[PDB]
Amino acid sequence: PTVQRGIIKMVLSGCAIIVRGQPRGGPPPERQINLSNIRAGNLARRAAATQPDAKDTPDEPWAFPAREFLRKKLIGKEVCFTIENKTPQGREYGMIYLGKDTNGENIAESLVAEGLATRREGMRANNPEQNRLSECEEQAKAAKKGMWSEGNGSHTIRDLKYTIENPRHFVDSHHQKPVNAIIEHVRDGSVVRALLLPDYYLVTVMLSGIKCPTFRRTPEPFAAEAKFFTESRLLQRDVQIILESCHNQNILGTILHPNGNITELLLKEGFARCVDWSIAVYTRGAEKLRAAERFAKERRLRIWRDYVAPT
Amino acid sequence: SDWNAPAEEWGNW
Ligand SMILES: [Cs+]
Repeated sequence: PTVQRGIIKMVLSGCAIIVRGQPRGGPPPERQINLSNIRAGNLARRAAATQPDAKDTPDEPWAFPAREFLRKKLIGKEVCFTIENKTPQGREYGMIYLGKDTNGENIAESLVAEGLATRREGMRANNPEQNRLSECEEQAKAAKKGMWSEGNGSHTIRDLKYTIENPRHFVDSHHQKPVNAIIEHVRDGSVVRALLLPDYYLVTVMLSGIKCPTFRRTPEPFAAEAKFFTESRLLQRDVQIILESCHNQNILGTILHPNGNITELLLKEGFARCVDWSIAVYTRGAEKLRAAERFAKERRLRIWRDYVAPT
Repeated sequence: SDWNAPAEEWGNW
């Protein structure tokens, strides 16, 4: 029952949670925490290339609303947690609380209270904690919330699309109007995996006009840092994306967020440089990208540490 | 200091 602190990095399938500490040196420590005493639906999965005979399974009913529930409430927030059990194969199980003390909002209870997760069948008698999950579950069944609603719940299953029929047409049809999206993954600083709304397109988006240090089978200078810079700001965040262009299945675009433009930020931090092959498709003024990059180069920041000024 | 976590939180709310 040791309360430890942390910061929500992302929400996983079955409502599992990855928690991190803050940068004290290099990469911040990560912790996958499964929620004890409850069972949430499984998200859609795409078969790994490692297992070629396996195939893509879809969403379980109310699995995606369950993920979205926690994503809206937990992402970027400070939480406290206690580990209840740790299986010999390394998997940790525990309780997650919103706040700084263990009497804050219990995440597991919040899920069950809204019919987004059910109680695990216990053979023994309920502890104090398992009893309230029962109350939350009955209140949810009475109110007919989520999985306790009338019907399949099949409308909560996304028609996930991992490819696009014609990328050029799909991008041009939006006429550079911002698209509601969720940043699901961060490959490196300037390339992300986005879930496009409202038809649930899972696409690869590269930032227009710039390029961050990348990995190739291995990391380049400031690659892991730049990835974290983008991750710590946009991972599983609600954003708007301007579909500016495309090369094959990869979509060139710009990510919009109330806290700022990640493209300008990356440049100003020296985590990225301007590239001329794609700078023409940047619709938010390419001259500002030049200024952001020039700002960093003058101060020899990160990738410009070994920059030699002309003389 | 090249591991820059944001001061202000970038939340969905
Ligand atoms: Cs039902």
